[PDB]
Amino acid sequence: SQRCIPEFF
Amino acid sequence: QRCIPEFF
Amino acid sequence: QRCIPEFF
Amino acid sequence: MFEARLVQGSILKKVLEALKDLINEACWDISSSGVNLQSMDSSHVSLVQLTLRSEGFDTYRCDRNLAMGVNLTSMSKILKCAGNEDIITLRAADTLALVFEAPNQEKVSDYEMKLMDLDLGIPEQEYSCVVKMPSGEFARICRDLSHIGDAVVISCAKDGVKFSASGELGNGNIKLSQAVTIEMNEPVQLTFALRYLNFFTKATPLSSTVTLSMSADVPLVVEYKIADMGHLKYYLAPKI
Amino acid sequence: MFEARLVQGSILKKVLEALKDLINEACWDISSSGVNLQSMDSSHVSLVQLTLRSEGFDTYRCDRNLAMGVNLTSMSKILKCAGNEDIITLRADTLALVFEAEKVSDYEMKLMDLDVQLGIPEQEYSCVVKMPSGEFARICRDLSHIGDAVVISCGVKFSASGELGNGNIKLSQTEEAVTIEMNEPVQLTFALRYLNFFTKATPLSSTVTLSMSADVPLVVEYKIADMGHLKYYLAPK
Amino acid sequence: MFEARLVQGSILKKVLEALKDLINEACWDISSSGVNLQSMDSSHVSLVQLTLRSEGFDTYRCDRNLAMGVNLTSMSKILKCAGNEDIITLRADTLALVFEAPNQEKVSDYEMKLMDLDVEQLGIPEQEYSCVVKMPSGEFARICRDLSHIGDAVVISCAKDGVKFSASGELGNGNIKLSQTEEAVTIEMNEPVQLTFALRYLNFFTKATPLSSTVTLSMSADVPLVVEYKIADMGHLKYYLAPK
Repeated sequence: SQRCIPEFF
Repeated sequence: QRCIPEFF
Repeated sequence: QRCIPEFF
Repeated sequence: MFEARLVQGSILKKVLEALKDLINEACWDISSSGVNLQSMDSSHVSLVQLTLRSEGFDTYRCDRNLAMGVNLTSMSKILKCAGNEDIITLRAADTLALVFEAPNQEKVSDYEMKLMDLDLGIPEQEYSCVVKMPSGEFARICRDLSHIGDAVVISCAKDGVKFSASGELGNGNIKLSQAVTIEMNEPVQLTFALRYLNFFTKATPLSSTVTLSMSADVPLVVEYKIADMGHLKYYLAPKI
Repeated sequence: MFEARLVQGSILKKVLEALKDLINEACWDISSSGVNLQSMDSSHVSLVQLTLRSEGFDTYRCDRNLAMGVNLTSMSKILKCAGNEDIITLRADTLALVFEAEKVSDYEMKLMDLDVQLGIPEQEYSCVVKMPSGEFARICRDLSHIGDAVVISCGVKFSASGELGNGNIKLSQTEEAVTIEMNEPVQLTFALRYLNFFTKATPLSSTVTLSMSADVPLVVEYKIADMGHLKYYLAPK
Repeated sequence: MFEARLVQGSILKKVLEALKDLINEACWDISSSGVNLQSMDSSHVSLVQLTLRSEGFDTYRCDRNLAMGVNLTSMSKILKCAGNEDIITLRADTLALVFEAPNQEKVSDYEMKLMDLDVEQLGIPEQEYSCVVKMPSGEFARICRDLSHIGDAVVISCAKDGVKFSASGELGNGNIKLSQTEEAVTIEMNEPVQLTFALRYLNFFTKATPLSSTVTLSMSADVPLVVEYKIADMGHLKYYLAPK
């Protein structure tokens, strides 16, 4: 369930 | 090599 | 890479 | 073209130590304002943002914006060749030159590093909770909970912050109260991967303090101040 | 049900460091008189007997006898999470370890069902050697360079032989003292591999006591402050 | 019969440390003038010459020239059982090493199995060297280890003002400048030089650094480099490196 930086930035 | 249970 | 006996 | 002279040459050594294992390759962004580096790790779960202002350097000279693609392990190797008391000068632009000038010996080291052609907007944001705590303590918390689980739940509230992990051995909760400073506007509870945090904590020697900024469903910011020269920020995307 | 507070928490850290590589799994016998752990190693060549008296705990409450089966590697990992200046509280299917440095750490360790075992008879020993713990650590560590067995002759003499050659280390009767209490000389052979496990207890005590007699287990005894001891029994070859 | 008492036993510890990884087996030449060891490494790119003079020992007796074939890793293992302030007595089929603790009644005697070697000593002719640099040993150890990050070979260039160490590789290249100045760099030159050497051998040589605060590099064209560590007031440890 690890999200990634691009999804927020 | 001997073991502990023979003495205790 | 030479060797020592080559010199001594 | 570019000449940065740092008398506290060990800042640059500790900077590369805090990046080399997390980021293999990065573009160093050089300009009159200073040295910037921004890079995600290979998994894009984390992002590092390094800022070294021109004013923090003892001498700084830059007549054009430079983008120097650097293999950070090659740069780490060269910086290991520098002593802790050395004056380090960076110079360039197909190679980056690093010049190590001995504090008190008649010794100058000259390293010429091949570069490579390497071809995100960090939006301004407020955070609900901001925790400022000793850097060594945060390092210990992350290392210690790595023995328990792979994820850490960070729960922040007015009283303080709690780090919780769970695994086969059992569970662990580390609670800090209150120097631990908590600027809280909204309690948060987020889950992060301990493996990345244990990479961030290699920046611990740079700063006696670390600042964690957190908000609901946004990346954690782990911030190390670098003297009066800049900062090393780590962003970590949350789980779930 | 059980709660023990140890202000000198580093004792427990050193204790687990002195057991985890010798003993995989042990049962922590808990009662009103204190904490007791007795276990053989997997090969039944050595026996560990740990005693931590209730009087040595700064706070001690125990309302029933507990038998807590513990994975000592698991327990060691949690005690790694305690700082050397932390107050450690044990509390009880789970063991709760609380470390107090502001900072409070709270660990819950899964226990295991362990039904384990042996009675140790009180004994008179022909020879009792008391020596600095660090000296015994070196002697055993150094002689393992030469042979895998040591002959202890009681001054006291430690001898080993292998393919390199042989060595003899000779200590003469003198904190940093070497005292020998002997009614009869003895000469016993032991495996150095086990002795180098025993010496992991060296941080617990500045002194170690060796008790020997013909045809009986060696006793390697580390005194723990005012609160008890860690004893190692090693069967002679 | 042979008996040599070395109060500063750490000398012998350090010597074995500086030889063990470079040379597996060597013949210890014992005589009334002292202890000598000469051996090339496996690849005959390097030669070590150790001299421990008899007057450096506090007691020295030798009634017969002895040639003891020693496994240096076996001898290193035994010398690891000596404390750093122990009094070490060498005594001689087997070589006996006796360690007397400086404080506390502890005596270790070790008996080491010897082996039969047939080292065909190579003759070393002293000669005049174009350049001789004396420099802190720690500095030289720093140099060879740092540059081995960069490349597999070091170019050593000596001129009046100073000496330079240069290496190149995939990563890039490095140049270390030492200019002549206990903590000093002196250069005695009669002819400028430029030689290339394998850093992997130099990094074995620098294990002798704790023997001497200073190291002497002797260089000339078409002759092996000499890396010389002086041992107290009793001898030296010389390494000879064939140049590429």
